[PDB]
Amino acid sequence: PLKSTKPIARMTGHQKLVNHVAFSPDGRYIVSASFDNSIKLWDGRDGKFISTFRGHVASVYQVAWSSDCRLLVSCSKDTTLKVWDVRTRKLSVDLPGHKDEVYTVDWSVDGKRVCSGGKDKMVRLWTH
RNA sequence: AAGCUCGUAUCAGUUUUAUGAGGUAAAGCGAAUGAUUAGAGGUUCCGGGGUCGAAAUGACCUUGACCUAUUCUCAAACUUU
Repeated sequence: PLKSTKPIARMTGHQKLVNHVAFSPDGRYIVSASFDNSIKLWDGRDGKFISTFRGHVASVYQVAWSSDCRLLVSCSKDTTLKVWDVRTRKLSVDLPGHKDEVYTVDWSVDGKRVCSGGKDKMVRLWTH
């Protein structure tokens, strides 16, 4: 917006709705959570399509990036949280535990913990 | 309208006894019908067509069907039961 009204690019490719989009803290890359059972990676500057993170069986509600800017955590309908190493684009860790859907995810400023909450109503905090 | 043959002689707009018959409710498309959905990324002697080497399995694209990786799981009135 500062540079211009024209959009840099339009990013198409998702099968279903984009519920949430997030730039990394450095702003280099974007991971976006989509309903299509994938969270998609895009180059933040140009808007080009890097790849799909398949692994989710169901809609992905939100994404939140780590303070360290290496990873993104998502919470999905499939009732798991997935931390993905974005750089490698490989699934770093799958963290099951919720009985029901996980609506919200957040990654702490210090980087130490990830918090989650959702349909199950219980908070689960995850640590290194 | 016009006849024949008989007698304790034909039953019931109201009440109890639930044995048969049926194709309206449910389900499926994994051998029957339909609105069996919507995309991207590859591989080319020789699946089928051009340009450029007199040539030799010298090399490089585009335009249609697949595979791998996803989504929906097909309206109650099509049929049978």
